[PDB]
Formats: sequence, C-alpha cells, structure tokens
Amino acid sequence: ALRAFRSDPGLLTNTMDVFVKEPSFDWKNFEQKMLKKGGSWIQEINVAEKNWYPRQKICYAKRKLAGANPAVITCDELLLGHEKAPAFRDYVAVARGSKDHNIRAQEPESGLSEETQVKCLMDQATDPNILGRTWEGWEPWM
Amino acid sequence: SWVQSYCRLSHCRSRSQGCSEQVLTVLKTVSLLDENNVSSYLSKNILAFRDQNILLGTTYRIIANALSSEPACLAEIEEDKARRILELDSEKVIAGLYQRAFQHLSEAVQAAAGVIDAYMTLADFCDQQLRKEEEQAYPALVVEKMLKALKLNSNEARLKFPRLLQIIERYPEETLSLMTKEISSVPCWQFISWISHMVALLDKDQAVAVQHSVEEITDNYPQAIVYPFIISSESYSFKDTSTGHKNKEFVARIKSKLDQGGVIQDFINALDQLSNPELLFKDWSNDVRAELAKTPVNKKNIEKMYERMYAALGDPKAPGLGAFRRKFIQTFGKEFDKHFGKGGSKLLRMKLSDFNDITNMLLLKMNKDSKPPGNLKECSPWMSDFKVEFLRNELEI
Repeated sequence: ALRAFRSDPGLLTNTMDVFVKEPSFDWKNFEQKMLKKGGSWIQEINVAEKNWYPRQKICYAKRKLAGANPAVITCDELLLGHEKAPAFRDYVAVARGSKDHNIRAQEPESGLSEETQVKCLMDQATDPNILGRTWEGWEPWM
Repeated sequence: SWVQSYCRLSHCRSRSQGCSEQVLTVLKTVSLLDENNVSSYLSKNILAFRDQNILLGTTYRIIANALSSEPACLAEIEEDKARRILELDSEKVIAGLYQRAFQHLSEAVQAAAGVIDAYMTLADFCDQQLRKEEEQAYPALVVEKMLKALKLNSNEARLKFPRLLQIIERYPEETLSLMTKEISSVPCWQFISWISHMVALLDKDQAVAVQHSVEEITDNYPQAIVYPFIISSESYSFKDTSTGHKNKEFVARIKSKLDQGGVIQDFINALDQLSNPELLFKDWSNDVRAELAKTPVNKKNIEKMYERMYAALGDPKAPGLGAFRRKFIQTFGKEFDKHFGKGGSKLLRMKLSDFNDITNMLLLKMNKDSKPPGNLKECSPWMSDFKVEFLRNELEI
C-alpha cells in the first residue's frame, strides 16, 4: 500500500492542504471539541493560537510521505508543541531509540526506501516501554 | 510507438529509482532520442508529435527535478555526457533545463482525450513551479489549459478546483476576468462535490467572479445547495465597500429564492427538537464560560447566546410558537418552571462568571426522572404523522 502511494505527483498533498486551510477549525473548533468532551485539556494554552501555521503541517506530511525516518518526524512533532516542557528529554529519549533494542536508532534519518520505512515503522509500532507507558484510556495491556 | 513505450517504461522506471541512478537511467533514453525518432515523420501526424513533445518535456523536467536535493556532486563521471548537458555554474544549466521543459511542453498546447494530457501536464508543471516560487505568466497559463480540460469530462481537472480557489486570491491581478470568461460556459454539475467551498466563498471578498454558476446550481438542482447555506449564512457578516453592497443583495436574493417550499426549515426544526436538552445545558454553560471568563466586553453576544438558550428550552410555550411542542418539553419546562423563572429573569445581564453549582445540582437531578429516549415517535410528534400530501417539491434525503 505504501509503495503504491509514494510514487505519485501529489494530488493527495494539495488536497490535504486545501483541507487544512479551511477557515472553520483554525484552533477555534478544535478548542471547542476539546472542551466539549473529557480529557485533560481544560486550560493553559497561550501558544496554541500560534504554531498552527499550515506550512508546518503540510511540510511535515510531505516529508513523512516523501521519505523520512518515523522517529525524526515524531521528534519534530513532539518538539514543536512541547518545547520548554518540564519533562522533555526523558520523553524524547524513550521515544527516540536505544541502538541495541530497536532498529530505528540504527538507520539513517532521511532519504530512505520503502521496505526499510515500513520495517522501522513496525519497529516503532511496538516497544515494552512505549506501550509500557501511555494514558490508560487507550488500554495498552490488550 | 516502440520508442514512446520505452520512454514510458523509463519514466515509470525512474519513479522507483534511488537518487543518483535517476539521471543515469534517463540520459540513455535521451541519447535514444538523440538518434532517429526525430527523423521527419512526426509532422504527418500532429497527435503523436504532441505526445513526443510531452515525453521530451517531462524527460527534461525529470532531469531538472533530479538535482533538487543534490547540487553538483551527481555531475561527476561525465565528459561527453557533460558535453551533451552543456549542449542545450550550477544555475545557468538548471534554468536552461527548466526553460527547455517550458518550451517543449508549451509546444504541445500550441499543437478524444488526446489533448487532456497536453493541458494537464503543463498545468501541473507550472503548478509545481509556483510551488517552488512560494518557498512570469504562471497564473495566466495554468487556468487556461486547466479549464480547457475541465470543460471536457474528467476527474483530474475536477480534483484541481481548490488550487484555482487559492490562486485567484493569491493572484488577483493575473487575469481575474479570464476565469470569469471561462466559467461562463461550463456544465455546472462538476462543482457539487466542491460546492461547500463555493457557498462560504461569497461571504468573503470577490464573489463577483463566480456567481453565475452558483445561480445556475440554485436554479437547476436546488436541493444540493441547501445544507451548506444554513451554516454559511448562520455566521455571515458583511462589509460596506462599493462592490460589497451588492453582495448582501445577492445573498439575500438567493436566500429568498431558496426554501421556496418553506418546509426544509421545518424538517430541520423537527430533527432538532428531539435531542437531549441537558446536553444543550452543558453546551450553554461551557460556551458561556468560554466567553464570559476572559472579560464581558462581548457586544450583544451574551444575549445572542441567551436567544438560543431561551428559544430551545425556555418558557414551555416558546417552542409552541417557534415550532411544534414535543411530549417531553411539556414535561421538561413544566418541571423547569422554577428552573427557568430565575433563569429567564436574572440570567440575561447578570455578569457573574463564576457560579454554576445550583445549576449543577439541578442538571444532575434533571437526568434522574427522565426517559430521553422517548420510547415512541411521538417524542417529536411532527414526523409521526407525515403522510406526504401534495405538490411541494419533496424532501429527497
């Protein structure tokens, strides 16, 4: 499926861009649907009015479809919404690699190929520590 | 046709290639083109000549698109091949490559469905050129061939609509009347999947380029314009510029033209008057805390929220005047007589912004003695006795 995807002129790219540039949900409807139901989002926003900036989202999606190690992409996505975090380097070290427990740490960071990409994704897909710690509503024990 | 199919295998072959091997696997095809499939027969037929122009242009664009992430180290083992590179300072050959691509791709549009390729390839090539520029006659050239393709029945031009939506706003000076003069003659049912863009187009600037086709869709297929319009005129403000004056005219005209049966609004009211009202209670409480806790300079917005808060679940005959009453708001407002007494009286302009705890205990007791599944259809008894009657241009779900 992924090999048949990423040999395309990019109709999916610009279609995704004109989805995300719709003047409906530019942080307003997202904060609406956040405050509606449960979770832990209640308050403490202050930077969420910025960082939306759809060149970020389309650039990251175009990189993660045009050849990208899926630990680098989730690193950028984790940093740009959680810079100056009180617990940050522990997060990025746990979800970065170990050089002896994962194959994703032992790989180049861009310009990859398809079988390598899906292999390191399936390696990224499971860990007794990543799945070992998440929010218990997601129920990782099953 | 043999050399054409071989170049097709080349382009699809380079599509799964790595990085440096791309230029190598296409230059041999270029040298095959340097031999004779140039030898004075692609003028007896113009169509295969045009496909030859398209394949030559996309070959040059693949050569140029190769060294986008690789500056000049790829051009390493090249002496006679470097001579052929320089035949037709790291920039002065790349721009010549792109310009030769523009030339041998514009020759195609200078020359069914043997022309949809020539239009669409030049369209996407100048599209990615403008996508390079945002990081000449580009909007003057994309819209011409794109709408010439969209006039014929196609999928790819139909999926190339919102790029035109953004290129018109981004380039207002680049032949704004041209897309109007081309949108004047299109079969106006190749927009219905995109029409939720066009309905919220008009409340912003420059609706005057496209109102012909919106008028035609509201004439011909009036059901397929309805549900975007309720939302896109629910929150629709206006500005008082000279061309902006007739925009409220045209939207009031289309507003008066639609719902001409005057029954779609009653259908929507019937569907609205069945839901959980305590859901609307927490909705009103949370989204008044979202707007009153910062500062109460919300000009008329507190009373505007109170308009909905009173229209749905207020005094129990206000739904009898706005719509037809249900069999459960006659329970709800009847128990909620004292709940909306001080509610409708002192909840207009109190500006308290902190207290909802008596509201909390009344909403939690409101969930106690109720069956909000109404157990029949008479929980909203407009629809239980439908029995469609006469000629009123029926609903068509």
